[PDB]
Amino acid sequence: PADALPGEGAVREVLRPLLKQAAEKTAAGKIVFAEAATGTGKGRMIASLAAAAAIKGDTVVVSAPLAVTWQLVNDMKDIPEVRRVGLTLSLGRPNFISPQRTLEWAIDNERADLAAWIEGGGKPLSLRSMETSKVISHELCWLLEDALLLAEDLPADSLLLTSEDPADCPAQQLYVAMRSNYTEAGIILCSHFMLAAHTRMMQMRLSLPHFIDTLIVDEAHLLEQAFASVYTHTLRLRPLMRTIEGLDALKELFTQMQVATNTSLNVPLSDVPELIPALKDTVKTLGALPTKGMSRDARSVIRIATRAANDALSGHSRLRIEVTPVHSYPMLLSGRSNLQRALLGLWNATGGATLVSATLFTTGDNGSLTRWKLEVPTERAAFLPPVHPAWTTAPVLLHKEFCAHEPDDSPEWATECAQTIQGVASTAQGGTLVLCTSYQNTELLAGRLGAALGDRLIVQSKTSSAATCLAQFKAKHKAGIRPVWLGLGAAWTGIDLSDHSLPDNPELDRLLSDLVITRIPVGQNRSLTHERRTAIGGFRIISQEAAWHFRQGLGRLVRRPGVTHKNLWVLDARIYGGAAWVAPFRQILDRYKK
Amino acid sequence: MQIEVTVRNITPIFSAAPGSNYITIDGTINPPPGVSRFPLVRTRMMYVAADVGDGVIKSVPLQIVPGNTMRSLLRRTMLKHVIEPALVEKGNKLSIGAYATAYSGNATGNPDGVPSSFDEIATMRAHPFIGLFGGGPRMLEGRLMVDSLYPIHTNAERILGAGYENEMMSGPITQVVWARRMDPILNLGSSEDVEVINGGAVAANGWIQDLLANSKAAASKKKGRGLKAFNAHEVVIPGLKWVWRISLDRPTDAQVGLVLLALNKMTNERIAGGHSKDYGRFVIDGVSLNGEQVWSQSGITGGEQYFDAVAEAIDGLSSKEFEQFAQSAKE
Amino acid sequence: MQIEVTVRNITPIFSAAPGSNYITIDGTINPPPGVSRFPLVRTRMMYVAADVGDGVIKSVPLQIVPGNTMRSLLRRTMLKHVIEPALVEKGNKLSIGAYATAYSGNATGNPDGVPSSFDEIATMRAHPFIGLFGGGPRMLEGRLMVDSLYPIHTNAERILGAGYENEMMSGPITQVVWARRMDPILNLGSSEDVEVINGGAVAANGWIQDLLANSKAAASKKKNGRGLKAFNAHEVVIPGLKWVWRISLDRPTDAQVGLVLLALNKMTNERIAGGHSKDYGRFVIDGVSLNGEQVWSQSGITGGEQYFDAVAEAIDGLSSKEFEQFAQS
DNA sequence: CACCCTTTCATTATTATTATTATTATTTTTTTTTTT
DNA sequence: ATCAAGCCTTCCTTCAGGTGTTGCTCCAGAAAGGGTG
Repeated sequence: PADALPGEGAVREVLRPLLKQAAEKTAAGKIVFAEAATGTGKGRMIASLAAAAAIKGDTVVVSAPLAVTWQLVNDMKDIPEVRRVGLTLSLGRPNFISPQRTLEWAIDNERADLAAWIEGGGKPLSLRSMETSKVISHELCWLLEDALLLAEDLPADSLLLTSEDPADCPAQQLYVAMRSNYTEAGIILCSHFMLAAHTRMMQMRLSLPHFIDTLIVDEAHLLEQAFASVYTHTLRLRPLMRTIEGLDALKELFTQMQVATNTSLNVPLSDVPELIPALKDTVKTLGALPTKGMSRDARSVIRIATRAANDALSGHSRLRIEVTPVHSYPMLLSGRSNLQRALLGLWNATGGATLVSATLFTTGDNGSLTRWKLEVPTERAAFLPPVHPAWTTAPVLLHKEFCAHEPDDSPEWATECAQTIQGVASTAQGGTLVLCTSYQNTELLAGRLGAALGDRLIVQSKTSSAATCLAQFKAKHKAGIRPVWLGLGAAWTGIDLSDHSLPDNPELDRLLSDLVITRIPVGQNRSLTHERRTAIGGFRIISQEAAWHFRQGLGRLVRRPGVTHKNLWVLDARIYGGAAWVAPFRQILDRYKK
Repeated sequence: MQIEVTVRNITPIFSAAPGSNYITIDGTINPPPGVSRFPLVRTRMMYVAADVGDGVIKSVPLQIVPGNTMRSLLRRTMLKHVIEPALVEKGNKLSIGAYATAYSGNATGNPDGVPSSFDEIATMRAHPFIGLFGGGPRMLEGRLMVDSLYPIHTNAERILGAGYENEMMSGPITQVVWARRMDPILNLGSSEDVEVINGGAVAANGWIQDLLANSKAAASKKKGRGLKAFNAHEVVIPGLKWVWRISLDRPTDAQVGLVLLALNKMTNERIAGGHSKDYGRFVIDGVSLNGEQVWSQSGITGGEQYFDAVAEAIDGLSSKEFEQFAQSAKE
Repeated sequence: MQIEVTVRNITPIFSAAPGSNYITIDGTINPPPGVSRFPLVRTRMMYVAADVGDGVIKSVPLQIVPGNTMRSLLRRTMLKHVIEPALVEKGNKLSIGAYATAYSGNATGNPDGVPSSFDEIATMRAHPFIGLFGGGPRMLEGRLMVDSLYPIHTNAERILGAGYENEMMSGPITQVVWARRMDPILNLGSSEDVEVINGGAVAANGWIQDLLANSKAAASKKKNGRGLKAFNAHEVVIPGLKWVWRISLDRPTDAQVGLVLLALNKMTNERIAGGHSKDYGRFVIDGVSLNGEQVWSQSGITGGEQYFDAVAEAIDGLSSKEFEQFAQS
């Protein structure tokens, strides 16, 4: 490795040329579309790229999800170049805990360790907190995961730090003081959503530099969704209605929202039964209430509701109603389906950027879809050739057996698919995850497999999250019995099903022996921007995103090299029919054999 | 220079397709025979390999303007607005064969296969206009290379690589527009209306009797051509975004400057046809020079070296090069 | 050494075919005589034996570009993009036969059989460019083989026997594009339009009466100087179609593969099959598989650095004296 | 000298054509995240 | 606080047989001679 980049010695040999190409085109100012598999060690590459950009004198920003953040600061802790130029982490308000409210809760619920931790400054206790505090050289007090480690069942969102909290509390003081963290270091880690809040914060006119000389974004495919979350303002009616009790026009607003299975999807102002007089009355009745005597956690609810109402006031954003999983509560949303101005303002403030994710390219190096997700300028775009190693597909076991009934949410399909799932579970010598698309399909499978499989069945539903069933699946594999999982949603994309109780030996890794795809994941994204993009492009966008979700669901099997005897099953009957539109899901299927 | 220009047609585009096409009254193109059919003059269509569905790659019709057409249009704009103005403010003048060579490529048909001198080929390809349009009787290779006008459309996704996924249309893209052609003396109503016609009522009534006799002749033939002709023609719809790729294999800066000055005169020009119906008016909304966006609403505001090069080459323009271009070796 | 270049024609393909092909006003091709029929030069087409629809092979049309056109295009892209700049910087100039052997590969340097010594044969085949396109008087064997540009079509499906059933075209491949030249002395009409004419109004009117007399002479002839009006057709291959391109090097040197790779890098500014005015042959390279492994990037060829280094040393070592010794002696 | 240019010869004598055929219309219901 | 909680037939008719121009052009040969630098 002559003429080395900093930290390339800890980078895997397969991706060394992708590093060289990414560094060359990022130093040239282009926005690099880089695709690399999950077990290939992309964090080390981000570390090498940010280091090599940092020693040029560049203010380097690394945007990544918060779970990836600890690994990322660990891959860039000990190389000497970023030791010289410094590394800092940027956090918003929902990375901190409210000390007084959590004090009041710890006294109320008689939690001695939480109460003893907050009395004394709320010092960092988890290992990640103290080593990140050493790396940042800021004491990361009052963080959520230290509070959650002492009490996992704390009502987070009630104790989540708000903007209305007083200025004398140490948590808001620490957050406001650490808002200037980008001054004292050359590389700043943040979230996707922090970067998007920065971009809107540059659009409105501190959190991050006004110009980022080099920006590397890990887990790239979520970044666009981050913008779709920060430019969407939601009014929640029931917490407001409970807060005011502690107006009649908002009751009439709910009654008018009743009259308008698609309920006001992607419609800015074409339906106004009485929506805008009720909206103006809501704005004036919510903004003129006395701030004196209003509770310090209630004014946050008032402010977020008035911000949602004033986002719906402009008419520059769409409107969409949604309901909660818990009950049929009314939800009003003002999201935006055209994000070209915001993403263009992001890429104007970026000198050079690296597009990094496992899932960026549709076919080959075709990143035109993802360039059209995050509105990357084509003069600045560059779609580097991906890496797809053989060992991601070599341990995979492909079976020809499937369910001949197509999934149309029918009972006959659910009995036949349950019979095939019982066969897979019988031939399983370890954990099994079947991946259904819809809640209805999952409910039908559960009613057909619960009495058949006894304790072994795990169902994910409205009352069962993906993380709860994650810990449940790990608990059953710890107990020696072989669990079966009826997973959807986040079980498709973004779950680590590799054993961390077996770090050094991947040959005996047995958390997921069988992965089953019950249905091709068509129509699994219904965001406003993606529905607009579907309306522009047609079925090409839907089949493209379905292939992306299919490859993300297929990525759950292999997470590191060295595993063996991994079983893959697909039971959709369109896989084995002669239909042409399911043709892309052949060729990923063609990368396995026998 | 790889010039890419996007022009928004603000009226329909009618580059007529040769053929014998028909349409019923409802709007079905080329009906089965026996039904009452009216002649339809379709717009220019090319079949294009395109992505319908996913990997089901197919020849769909995409409605264009021919590259030969817009090439002729590019020649005429420069010739009308740059070349001949700068040729008649001085005393230079063109023979009729050399005007025919400057406009139609050649002064006549029947070209001489005797080739042309190497000093000659080099001097004509160094010319601002002749190197672009290398016609002549001894057939030059002109260095101007003009694309067909493509609508920024989902059927042209393979033609246009990236950067055009937004502002891109889909679906059906045309409209059949009908024309009546009403006989004028049927509209005649009074002695005041008829005074300009020689004889007045007698000539008008005589043409009426001619029309009814021709009607009996038509009824005899079914079971000399009048002025009632109700027909159709298919246009490309207005407001569509189109792309136009001018290509220049190693140009002189004056030559691409001539393209850019022509582009300056591109506004208030007609693309395809239908000159009576104002079809083919357009507005340029983009010009890119090696991919670099060089079009503002005022004008180019860029390509300055090519502009001063074509400026210096149009005061240096004279008729000697045109005349020795048009001179035939046999003639 | 096999290179598989898959390209996508941005503009149509028209490789003109011999023959006085005939077409009606509609799309009927070569009608029986006695009807109004029009001249037409179609694109190049051959009958290929395709195993389509059943177990037997049938002669189906398949419109492509000939491999001679493609070999010439590759030869000229190397010449203009690699041989021109590297040779020009050194200051070397080429003679009659040196240019004829480099650019045409023809024996016009001396039009008699050159007896070539084995040492000369070994070092000129070991030379990059003369290895690829030997010929002319020395009659040298070309290391480089160019297959013709085959479209990914049902008719070529057996030529592309494995790995090309996806993104594979079916049905009709060509379309008649009509072109009319017309008289521009018909398209005049203002006094400002005519002052630019030598002779002006009278000269234009004399052209008019000449065209009238020619029309009457032609009309009396039906029951040799022609005018300018000319309505004709040419059948073209539709754009957007993926074509394959097989480049086989028979035991090459490393500089030869580097030269082919630099040609494939810089080939984007050059065109296929002629049709220059209509700007036909515009294309973009989708992929390049070097012995089956994909090596093409959007910005050129990423990988094959030994090929790039070998051709870099070769084009630093490029001299016209090798071309002259290949030509004259 | 090599190269570069201009003009001689022949008299053939019908002329089938690929009759292939050419412009569309398919899904579908998630529940994230950790920002002001 | 409730009933009566719309009835019947209208449901197209001529005119529109489009016609003119375009209906291809070049070249694909090497001698041997004479006037040049």
